[PDB]
Amino acid sequence: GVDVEDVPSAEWGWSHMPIGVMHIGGLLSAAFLLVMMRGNHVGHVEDWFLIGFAAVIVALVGRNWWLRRRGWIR
Amino acid sequence: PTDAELAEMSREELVKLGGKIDGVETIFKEPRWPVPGTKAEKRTERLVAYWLMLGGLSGLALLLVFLFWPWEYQPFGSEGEFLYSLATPLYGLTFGLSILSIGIGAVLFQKKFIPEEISVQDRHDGRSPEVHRKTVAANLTDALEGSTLKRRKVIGLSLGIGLGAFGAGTLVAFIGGLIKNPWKPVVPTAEGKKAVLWTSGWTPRFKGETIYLARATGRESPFVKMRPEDIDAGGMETVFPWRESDGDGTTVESEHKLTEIAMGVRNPVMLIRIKPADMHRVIKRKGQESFNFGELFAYTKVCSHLGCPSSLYEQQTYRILCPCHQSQFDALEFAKPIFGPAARALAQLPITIDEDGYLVANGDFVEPVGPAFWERK
Amino acid sequence: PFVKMRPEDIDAGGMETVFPWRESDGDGTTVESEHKLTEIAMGVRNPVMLIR
Amino acid sequence: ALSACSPPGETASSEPGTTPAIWTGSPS
Ligand SMILES: CCCCCCCCCCCCCCCC(=O)O[C@H](COC(=O)CCCCCCC[C@@H](C)CCCCCCCCC)COP(=O)(O)O[C@H]1[C@H](O)[C@H](O)[C@@H](O)[C@@H](O)[C@@H]1O
Ligand code: FES
Repeated sequence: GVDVEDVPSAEWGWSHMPIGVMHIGGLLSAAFLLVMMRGNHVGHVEDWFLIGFAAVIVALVGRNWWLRRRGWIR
Repeated sequence: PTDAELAEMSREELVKLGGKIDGVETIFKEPRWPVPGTKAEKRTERLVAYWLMLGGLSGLALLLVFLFWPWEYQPFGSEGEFLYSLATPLYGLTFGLSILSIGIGAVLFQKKFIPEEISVQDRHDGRSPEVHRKTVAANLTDALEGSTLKRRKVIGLSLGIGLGAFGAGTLVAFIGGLIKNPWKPVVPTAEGKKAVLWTSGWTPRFKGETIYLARATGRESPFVKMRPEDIDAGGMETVFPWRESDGDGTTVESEHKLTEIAMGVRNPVMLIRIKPADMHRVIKRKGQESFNFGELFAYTKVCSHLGCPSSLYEQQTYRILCPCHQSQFDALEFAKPIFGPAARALAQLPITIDEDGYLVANGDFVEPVGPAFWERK
Repeated sequence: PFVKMRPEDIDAGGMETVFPWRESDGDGTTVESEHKLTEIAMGVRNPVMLIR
Repeated sequence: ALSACSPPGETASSEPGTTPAIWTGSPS
């Protein structure tokens, strides 16, 4: 799924992962970080850390998906 | 090659022929010291010799140190404890040094004197030649077809049935000695016979049994009754279910009972005296509103996650902590798990005092104590 | 498991296996007592044939 | 990787409860 210009040694071994796997992986990782807010803990600093990391992951996935959908990123 | 011309081959030619038979061609092999009579060869020979000699002298040191060093354990803070502490490091030093030096000498001999070679072997892998594959397939098919088992369905069906039945019977008669019902009532109780997982040493046995909270003195009479004023506020105690009929460790049956109560996995109880200035902060569990005796609460010392002793009492936070997986229960909220992988509260033991004033258990745990299982709740 | 004897306990034509018991070994109620009595009864050179 | 469930029998209370009575033990 890659070209010699992108991955020089593409003929030699497995060198492409479909972007769907990465996109759903990011969404699932964000969902896991969010769902970890349900549990047993008095404090709420960890909830904000989870929310921030989930936001960063969702932002990265959204930007990558948007740029592949518009043509800039391939 | 014939015997006559084999008789007239040099050793190098014979090695070449032998390698060629096996599929191996040594395309390079040259002596390590082509130039005779140099000082560098002498130096390398003496280096290998010195490494092997160090190995020999270290083996001798191993023999001598093992035989003659003072090895017997020496008590704390006495003379001869330094030599005892050095005993085992000296065995390790001598043994490892000897064998490591021998290995180094062997590596150096290989790298410096054994001629460097580059041999090439043919793999001959993948599919077998068609003659071998066809002959082996024909042999197997001929066995199966001459057996005639295919055209005899009654014999094949009977053979399958019999072998399967014998295998099933043997497997059952093999594993069956290990299979134990965990719910066979074997433990007496003031309500009949009950399963082990439903009971502990705190379970009363004759409907009015006085079970004392006994501290472990860690000594003849390792357990003793204790009074509520024997715990200062903010202090923690590990108590065990001890009855009058258990004894004091003198007689052998008394020691057996005391051992069996000290080794009960669900026996230990954590007894904590809350400071009164914090007794307003106590939130009580439904159905356990009357299990504490004033400032003294009693909980199980068995974590509800995986059964480790949650035995770290932080008084200024009233937090029970289990070191196995870092669970935190709030002792002010009926030992509710506030952190970690624990999701169930620690059981609370009802306690009171008897006529003499000694702390006793006011009944049994109102739930199973240790880690959860299928049949819980 | 160990009690003393008297010359009249055994009779002419009888035999008794006897063991060396001291009066500090005890009778086995305490744990040290049972350890000591086990040491008495599990010593390979201890038993003695006593014959009248 | 799923959600959490509280134990059905682990609720809190508001009743303060009575002080435990002095204990007496049956002879056997
Ligand atoms: C590849 C395996 C395929 C075959 C598996 C073997 C067949 C399984 C059943 C065993 C055959 C029955 C033999 C006796 C079993 C029997 O009838 O047990 C009764 C209650 O069984 C039952 O109703 C049925 C048992 C239900 C099976 C439950 C499955 C759990 C298994 C999968 C987990 C065990 C894994 C073992 C791994 C080994 C680990 C160690 C390396 C009540 O036990 P209990 O009243 O405590 O009495 C005890 C005497 O039974 C018993 O012999 C014993 O010798 C006595 O000491 C006595 O305690
Ligand atoms: S056994 Fe206590 S946290 Fe695991």
